[PDB]
Amino acid sequence: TLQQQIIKALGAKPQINAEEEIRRSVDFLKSYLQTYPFIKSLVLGISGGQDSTLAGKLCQMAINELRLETGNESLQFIAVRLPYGVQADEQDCQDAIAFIQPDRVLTVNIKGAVLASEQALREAGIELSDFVRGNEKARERMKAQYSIAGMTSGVVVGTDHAAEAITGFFTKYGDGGTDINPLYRLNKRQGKQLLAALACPEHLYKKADEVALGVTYDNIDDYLEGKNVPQQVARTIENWYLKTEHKRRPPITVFDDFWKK
Amino acid sequence: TLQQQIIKALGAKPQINAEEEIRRSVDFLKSYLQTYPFIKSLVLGISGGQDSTLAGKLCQMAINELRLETGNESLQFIAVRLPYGVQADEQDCQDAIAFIQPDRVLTVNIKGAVLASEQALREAGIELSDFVRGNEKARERMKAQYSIAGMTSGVVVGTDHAAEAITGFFTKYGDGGTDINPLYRLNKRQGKQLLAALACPEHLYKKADEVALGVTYDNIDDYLEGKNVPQQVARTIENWYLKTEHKRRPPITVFDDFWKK
Ligand SMILES: Nc1ncnc2c1ncn2[C@@H]1O[C@H](COP(=O)(O)O)[C@@H](O)[C@H]1O
Ligand SMILES: Nc1ncnc2c1ncn2[C@@H]1O[C@H](COP(=O)(O)O)[C@@H](O)[C@H]1O
Ligand SMILES: Nc1ncnc2c1ncn2[C@@H]1O[C@H](COP(=O)(O)O)[C@@H](O)[C@H]1O
Ligand SMILES: Nc1ncnc2c1ncn2[C@@H]1O[C@H](COP(=O)(O)O)[C@@H](O)[C@H]1O
Ligand SMILES: [Mg+2]
Ligand SMILES: [Mg+2]
Ligand SMILES: [Mg+2]
Ligand SMILES: [Mg+2]
Repeated sequence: TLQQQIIKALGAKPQINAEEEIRRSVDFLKSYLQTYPFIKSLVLGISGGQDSTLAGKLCQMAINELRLETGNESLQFIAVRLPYGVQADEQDCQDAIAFIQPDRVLTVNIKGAVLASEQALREAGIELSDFVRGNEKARERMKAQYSIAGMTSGVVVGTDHAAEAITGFFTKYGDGGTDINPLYRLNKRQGKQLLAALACPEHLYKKADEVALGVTYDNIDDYLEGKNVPQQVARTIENWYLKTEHKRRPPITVFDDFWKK
Repeated sequence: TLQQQIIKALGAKPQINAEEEIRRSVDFLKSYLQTYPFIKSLVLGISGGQDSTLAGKLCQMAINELRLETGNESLQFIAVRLPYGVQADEQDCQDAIAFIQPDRVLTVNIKGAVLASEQALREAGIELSDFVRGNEKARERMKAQYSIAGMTSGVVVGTDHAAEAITGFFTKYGDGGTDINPLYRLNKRQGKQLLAALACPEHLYKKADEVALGVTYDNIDDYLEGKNVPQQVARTIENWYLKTEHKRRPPITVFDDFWKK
């Protein structure tokens, strides 16, 4: 079935072992850095939400272990705060930072750049809708992170996971534009499982997308776990998947044929 | 050999038929638009250089033919000028536009946005090198094009081809961040062949990268055509290819193993 094919493509499992998955992600990050020794930093945008809090903790753990094992003091995890003006859940971001205990935290306000981009487009004749402005913000955040990685010999860590990949619920070349994604394979509730195992404060992942999707995260997680969900729900999820295949593949060329089916 | 594997992966051929390749690219663009009818525009940044001039002409031809065939007057090709302040070869851009005869030309000056992004980074403690600033400009151009595509129901056309893909000579999520690439498979001199067949003014592609690469475009084209080049030259090209595999694949996950070889 299509459900079977999607589960296989995203690497999702019905149940996972929290600590075992924590080690799988940490060891992954450590192995990559030992294979490419010129990389001295891991860069990640912290939003105060579940996914970035989890990824952030895993990144710091990876660097902490590599330092002790190799003695290389130049390695570091750089957490990046990218507020648009004044961010609402700022206190949550502070709590997330306290939990992660990052080596370094840089704060870059993207408002000025976004307004400038919009002014240039307006003068040319293009006014943006709120939806498009949202993607523009996601792309400015990508830009900031890559400029930081470029000056610190680092790579940009992404928070993409199975529950977001299946619906293509990310901005193309926005938060989707990253170098390495240690959470890929996990669904939403499983991410909470890892945070619980890390003793993360409950309020940082205890409830917050479901509006635009037409399905809840529980529907998506159940689907990814191979469960039997209402047919109408399955069709909605599958429609999103097929519609967004372009977001999970490199630019289309004359050799591609996936879009012909 | 590695040369054989690379040629296969990029789809390059020793010799091509100019008109036949022109039709292959145009028919490709037309087929995609007929498969996804919600797409009403093709968006492409025009720089006055060889690659964008070629891609631009092919895009306009595709739209011209689709309009006559379907009668749909809402379809259009949008050429986008994205100068950083005052562009040097501006006259060449004007000549390129005269050759392409685009339905619409929008001019968006990216200088304001780039300076704003740099100011935000500077205040946080990050000063950019000229190289990194260059990538930042490429990413702001990507941002502008996607905002335009978002408001015009369009897709972003890329100019990536075999001679650039082999060395990864493009900005990750910059000019490399596109939706559909009609030139993919062609080497540099072959691109000139297509322009000659289209009667493009010679000065628009007659000579202009080779500095940073350590090899000339003729070395790269010869390599892609399966020719026997000096071993030192082959090793340099192959080094670039292996080093930039991350640019030609989606973000790295725990399931990938290409980087382990
Ligand atoms: N306010 C923010 N500050 C820093 N990073 C952000 C911000 N908002 C989004 N991000 C990053 O974008 C990722 C994707 O967010 P989301 O769009 O909610 O899936 C998060 O995991 C963060 O890494
Ligand atoms: N079917 C498609 N094939 C290739 N690119 C597309 C397609 N549908 C949408 N896009 C591109 O993806 C963008 C929407 O992605 P996002 O900005 O992430 O919401 C549109 O502005 C187009 O540039
Ligand atoms: N000045 C510019 N104006 C508009 N598009 C640009 C500009 N410079 C670069 N581009 C776009 O980026 C692509 C890649 O350029 P290149 O970095 O020279 O390989 C070109 O084919 C254009 O589509
Ligand atoms: N070996 C690698 N694996 C994954 N990402 C990398 C690697 N080498 C470089 N990068 C990323 O790609 C960027 C360089 O690409 P560019 O900006 O196109 O010159 C660096 O700033 C890193 O974010
Ligand atoms: Mg969020
Ligand atoms: Mg998220
Ligand atoms: Mg150029
Ligand atoms: Mg080019």
